[PDB]
Amino acid sequence: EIVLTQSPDTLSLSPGERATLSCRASQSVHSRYFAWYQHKPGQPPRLLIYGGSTRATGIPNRFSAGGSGTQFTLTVNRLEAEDFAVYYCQQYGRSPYTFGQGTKVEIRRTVAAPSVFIFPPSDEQLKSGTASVVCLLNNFYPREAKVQWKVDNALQSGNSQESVTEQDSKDSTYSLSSTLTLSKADYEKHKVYACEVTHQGLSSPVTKSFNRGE
Amino acid sequence: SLIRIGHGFDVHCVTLHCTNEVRNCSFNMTTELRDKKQKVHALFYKLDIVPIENSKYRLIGGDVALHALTDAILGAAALGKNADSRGLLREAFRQVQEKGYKIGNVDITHIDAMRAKIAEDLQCDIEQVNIACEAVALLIRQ
Amino acid sequence: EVQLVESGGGLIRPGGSLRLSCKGSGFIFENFGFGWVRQGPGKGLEWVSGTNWNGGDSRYGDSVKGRFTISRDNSNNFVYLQMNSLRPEDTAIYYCARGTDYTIDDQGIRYQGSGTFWYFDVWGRGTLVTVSSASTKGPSVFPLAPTSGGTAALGCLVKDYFPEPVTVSWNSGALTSGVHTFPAVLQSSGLYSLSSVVTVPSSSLGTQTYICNVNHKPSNTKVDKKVEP
Ligand SMILES: *[C@@H]1O[C@H](CO)[C@@H](O[C@@H]2O[C@H](CO)[C@@H](O[C@@H]3O[C@H](CO[C@H]4O[C@H](CO[C@H]5O[C@H](CO)[C@@H](O)[C@H](O)[C@@H]5O)[C@@H](O)[C@H](O[C@H]5O[C@H](CO)[C@@H](O)[C@H](O)[C@@H]5O)[C@@H]4O)[C@@H](O)[C@H](O[C@H]4O[C@H](CO)[C@@H](O)[C@H](O)[C@@H]4O)[C@@H]3O)[C@H](O)[C@H]2NC(C)=O)[C@H](O)[C@H]1NC(C)=O
Ligand SMILES: *[C@@H]1O[C@H](CO)[C@@H](O[C@@H]2O[C@H](CO)[C@@H](O)[C@H](O)[C@H]2NC(C)=O)[C@H](O)[C@H]1NC(C)=O
Repeated sequence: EIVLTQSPDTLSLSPGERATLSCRASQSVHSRYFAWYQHKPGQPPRLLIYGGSTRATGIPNRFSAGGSGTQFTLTVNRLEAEDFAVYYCQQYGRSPYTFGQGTKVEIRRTVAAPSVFIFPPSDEQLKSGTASVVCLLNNFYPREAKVQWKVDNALQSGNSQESVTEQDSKDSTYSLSSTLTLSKADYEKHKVYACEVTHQGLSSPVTKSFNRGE
Repeated sequence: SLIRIGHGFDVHCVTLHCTNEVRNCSFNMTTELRDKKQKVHALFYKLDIVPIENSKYRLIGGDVALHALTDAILGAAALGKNADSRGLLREAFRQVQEKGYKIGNVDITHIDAMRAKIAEDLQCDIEQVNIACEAVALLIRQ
Repeated sequence: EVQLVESGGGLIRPGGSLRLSCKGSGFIFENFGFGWVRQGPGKGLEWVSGTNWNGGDSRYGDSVKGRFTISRDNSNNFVYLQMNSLRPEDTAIYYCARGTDYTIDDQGIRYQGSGTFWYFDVWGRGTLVTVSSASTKGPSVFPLAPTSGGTAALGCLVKDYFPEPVTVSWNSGALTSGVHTFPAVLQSSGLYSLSSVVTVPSSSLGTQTYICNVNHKPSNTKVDKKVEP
């Protein structure tokens, strides 16, 4: 089974620039048995390239691809606004045919540190017998951000859940949530709850915390 | 009669997929520049197709010289299984013999092998005999 | 002109079966191969299957061999996917996609009109298939009660609903400025949870009331909850 490993996993570029993609193949494809697709959120994928670089129907000459052996690249000479989306490579040299994992091309903006907030379990949810703590990371860039939960400053794990929003349609930023879920019995037994945020835009990590009941 | 004449002319696939009493069968066909094969369609009575192993069939005489030339001979005496042309010749020669006309001359348009294959069915003469075929057979009275 | 319409979606339990249909129009259907591609939650495209013009050659991704069967009906211009022994990990959006209208044999000969499934130039809008054993339930909505940058933040936590999707509006839907609705998260229980948030002036909190409108069609549910400090 052919395994496809793409790189980079995503690209931060700006209109007018050239983008260079990368897809590594495990075993040897015959250069002309490679395809590339484009996919925006909320729309069906559209074929861009087959036959290595034979242009698919409707695809402008601005797109070009190539490569051979175990590495293949795609190059977009000058990105436009409609071109920010996710791109996948595809090999059809040997069954099972397989896709790469995709590389996302996103809108570049200035660096923006996160705005950090912590929300305790509400009294309602506790009364119902569950305890959820929510940490909000608002309007930050770049995407990479580490969120760690701490209980009495002890690091937790396996009992938290993250989630990033789609890139903002107005300011091209992201927002992210981290959700700590705890039982009620344990919640009343402990004091300190903390959300730790590490991010490119901060000079050092910022910690928001509260003590239960205050 | 003392002498008869006969004229002959006859013209004579790989994979045929057959569907839907007539046959709507579709198959690859070759045209253009030695590579690109446009897949065409046709039709075919079940008698005209042979089975072989989905459902894919193929075309079932075999030799075309005797096709035509047999239509020549038999076109002479006023007369008009499949897997042997040779037999159907000895058949035609049976009718004509049974009417009295000894074959006169026969023209043909591994040659020595083929003639001797005919002379075996006709018992004629080597010095009498010599994809598409047009062939002629002359009948003489004996 | 060219379009592909899928049908047959819905909720099925593990071990169940389901039948998908894809209708093609605007081209000579009989000449083309077809294939199916899916996208699981948070995954990329994964090649599932493909078949040629008459369904005589059908093959499958290693991860789906055995459980999935592809078929086609050239008489009524339909292609099908019969999916048996469905499992939760197969939960994904499934796209029908048109293949090529030619192929090439080991001799290098090109066959126009005998399409196959090397790549896909036409893709359906997609039909959702969700494979889970969880029972349809309406959400429990808990308020997320409140400052950084000079403002407060609030939201509703829509938790333990099933299946996706939900839709959220604020004050009927007139309040869009500053609303972030997060992607749903699958909890350990196999039920979904998400938060919806919106940024507002800290001063305007006391004056005006905030209610979040939660919609969950699978159970034809609609839930509002007012947020009090
Ligand atoms: C127009 O012309 C075209 C000419 O192609 C013609 O279309 C072809 O039609 C034929 C018959 O309908 C199609 O042939 C089918 O091929 C099926 C594909 O099977 C593949 O997978 C097999 C298993 O793979 C194992 O091994 C590989 C080894 O590398 C491994 O990686 C895998 O992981 C896996 O372990 C593989 O063995 C097989 O190889 C066959 O094909 C090559 C092709 O040259 C041949 O040379 C080999 O000798 C070998 O036969 C192939 O790669 C195949 O499954 C199927 O065979 C039968 O399968 C079951 C078995 O019981 C039967 O019941 C069934 O009925 C099938 O007969 C079948 O033979 C061919 O694919 C079409 N062309 C193309 C490009 O796909 C059109 O019909 C013509 N007519 C019109 C109107 O267009
Ligand atoms: C005999 O075969 C031809 C093709 O081999 C059939 O033509 C198809 O007809 C349907 C009409 O519903 C069209 O949708 C297809 O596009 C046609 N195929 C082609 C390649 O043009 C024909 O239908 C068959 N005979 C009958 C009576 O239907």
